[PDB]
Amino acid sequence: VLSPADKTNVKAAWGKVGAHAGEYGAEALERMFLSFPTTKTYFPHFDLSHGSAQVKGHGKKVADALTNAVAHVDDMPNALSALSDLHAHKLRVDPVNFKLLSHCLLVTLAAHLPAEFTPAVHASLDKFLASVSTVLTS
Amino acid sequence: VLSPADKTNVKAAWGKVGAHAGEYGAEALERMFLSFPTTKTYFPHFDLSHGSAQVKGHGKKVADALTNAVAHVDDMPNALSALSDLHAHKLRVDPVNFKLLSHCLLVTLAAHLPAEFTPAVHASLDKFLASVSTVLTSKYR
Amino acid sequence: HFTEEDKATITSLWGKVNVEDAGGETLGRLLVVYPWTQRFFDSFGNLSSASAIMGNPKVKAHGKKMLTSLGDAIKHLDDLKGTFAQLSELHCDKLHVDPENFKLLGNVLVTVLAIHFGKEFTPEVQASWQKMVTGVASALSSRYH
Amino acid sequence: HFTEEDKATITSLWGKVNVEDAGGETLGRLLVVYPWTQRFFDSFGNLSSASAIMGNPKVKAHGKKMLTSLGDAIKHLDDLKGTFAQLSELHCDKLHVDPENFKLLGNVLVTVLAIHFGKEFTPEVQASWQKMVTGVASALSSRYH
Ligand code: HEM
Ligand code: HEM
Ligand code: HEM
Ligand code: HEM
Repeated sequence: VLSPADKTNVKAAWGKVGAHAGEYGAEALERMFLSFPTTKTYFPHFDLSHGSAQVKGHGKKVADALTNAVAHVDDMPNALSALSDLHAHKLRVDPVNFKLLSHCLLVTLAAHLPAEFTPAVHASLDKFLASVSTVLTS
Repeated sequence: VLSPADKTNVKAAWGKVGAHAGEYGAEALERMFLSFPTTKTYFPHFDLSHGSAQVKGHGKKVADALTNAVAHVDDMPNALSALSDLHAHKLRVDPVNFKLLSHCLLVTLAAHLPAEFTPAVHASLDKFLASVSTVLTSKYR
Repeated sequence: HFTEEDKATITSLWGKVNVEDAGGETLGRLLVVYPWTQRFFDSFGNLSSASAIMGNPKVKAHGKKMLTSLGDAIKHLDDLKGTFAQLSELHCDKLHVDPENFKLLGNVLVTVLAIHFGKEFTPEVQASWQKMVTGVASALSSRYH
Repeated sequence: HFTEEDKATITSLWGKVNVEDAGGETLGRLLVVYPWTQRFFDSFGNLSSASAIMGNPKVKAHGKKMLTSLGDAIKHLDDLKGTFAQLSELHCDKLHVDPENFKLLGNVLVTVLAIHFGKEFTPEVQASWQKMVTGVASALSSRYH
């Protein structure tokens, strides 16, 4: 469960992202595609080349869902209940690869908000991304 | 997080385990200790030899908890709540280890109930053990 | 680093295995128990259910081919990495198979061995096969480094 | 399989790294983010929160020790296995650290490099360092097998 300071940290951190959430979502995907090619096989009908507009578009969707999840940390299993059926039941995504995207998002955030990415915020963001992951798997 | 066919498979398979629940839990632990030696550090002052009365006693407690979880598949977070606090906060069991114990339980079941352990039942028992594991690590999360 | 005892156990048990039947059972159970692995076998046809999967003639043929190369590797347990070198390039560079999947397959094979051997698959015997799983997965994941 | 660019990127960035600061930061963040890892560091005193862990002198010292031995490997990237052979026996035989934890610590290190280098830590530069992390975790697991 997320503590009050966890929710506070997650919301604070996401506010410091400013207007770059879509941009950061796309970079996390691109990072995941370079460091972990196995994730590319989930996207058969995507152009995954560097600078791709499909990657750019999908990053905005991921960032949007994350923004949505931040808005409803209190009842997350419900806010993502829709996404949970798509990833788990339909796309059939390895519960293990959620960790790869989570790592890549944290790396992106670290690289862009060094001052904001304190240990406490890093722990809160990691628990947040893990809870999101478990929701999309369980 | 299960399904009607799943719940049915788990209950049927677990009910074939029968009078040997405790025994299978002790064998599952023993398989874990031997296959994955790092897991031994969680039990510093247990006798971990084969036929150990402490492991037998303990396999019985695991199996009881599993039996209770099977009796409440729909409300597992509620049923295993104190175990959750225990494993995460007190014993600080690495999440990785739950996967290892689960594999060892499946192996034990496979070895003792070959005819019962069809691919579909194997799929059901896996999702069930994954669910139990998820709950046991929820305090991390 | 296998021990000699592990090598004995692996070699002895493998000699009693029918590679054909264990191979199909193993690949079938992997696809049923871990449905995300079905993504790598888009070409295989009907994988819509356990029944269809376990009865799918391509799944059986493929499981046979997979476990046959495992048998060939069992002849040189000191050099799994060299044996699986070409297979590692295939699975990583061409198919982009996640290395974690290699362990899953080995773990499913372990349960299939448990089904076949019953109480002959003791905790001690299992410990040796788990080393085998780890060794195979590592030799196959080599081309990720 | 360290490519020419991998080696070049890893050597360049490691030159610019302040080992004491990255090391303490790295170990500290491991302890805060992944609380179970605190089981191996009971004697370091108060590890109850981000504030206690990050200001702990024993955590600082020890992470610096971790990170310097990693710096040894960067001089000899082709034989990571050799360099880490004795630390493997240590972490496996003596400390009983599960190998997955090696990958966790390496990923935390990658995030700490990201903090230090900012926009220099591109997706390509990160891919090289993920290789290093995977290689190191592999070398540390070697006495598990
Ligand atoms: C925090 C984690 C994640 C979030 C918030 C997330 C969110 C989303 C969103 C918003 C969509 C678009 C749904 C739509 O509008 O139709 C989507 C689709 C998809 N996602 Fe994710 N996702 C996550 C993790 C992952 C991971 C780790 C993978 C694979 C490694 C993945 C693979 C996919 C695929 C294959 C689609 C469908 C692509 C298509 O058909 O266009 N997702 N996800
Ligand atoms: C996988 C499902 C598991 C279940 C259902 C389970 C269940 C239990 C139960 C019922 C107890 C007794 C708790 C009590 O005193 O009321 C217990 C204790 C304990 N468990 Fe587990 N457990 C699981 C996984 C694990 C794993 C993976 C580990 C470590 C590898 C572990 C290590 C321990 C330890 C060290 C104790 C305390 C033993 C003692 O010192 O008395 N457990 N567990
Ligand atoms: C012990 C581990 C494994 C072994 C020994 C093994 C062995 C093999 C072999 C021998 C081939 C034959 C390729 C050829 O004939 O040219 C093959 C192909 C293939 N493997 Fe594996 N494999 C293993 C694990 C996996 C896993 C876990 C996956 C997960 C999806 C996988 C996916 C594939 C696919 C998709 C092919 C395509 C071959 C075709 O379509 O004809 N393999 N493997
Ligand atoms: C890149 C990964 C790692 C590296 C390079 C590394 C390196 C080192 C080094 C150089 C030492 C000093 C030992 C000596 O001088 O005798 C050490 C000790 C130690 N390591 Fe690590 N290590 C790694 C991963 C881990 C992880 C993930 C953990 C725990 C989860 C861990 C637990 C420990 C402990 C508890 C000690 C010292 C025990 C004591 O205080 O006596 N190591 N390690």
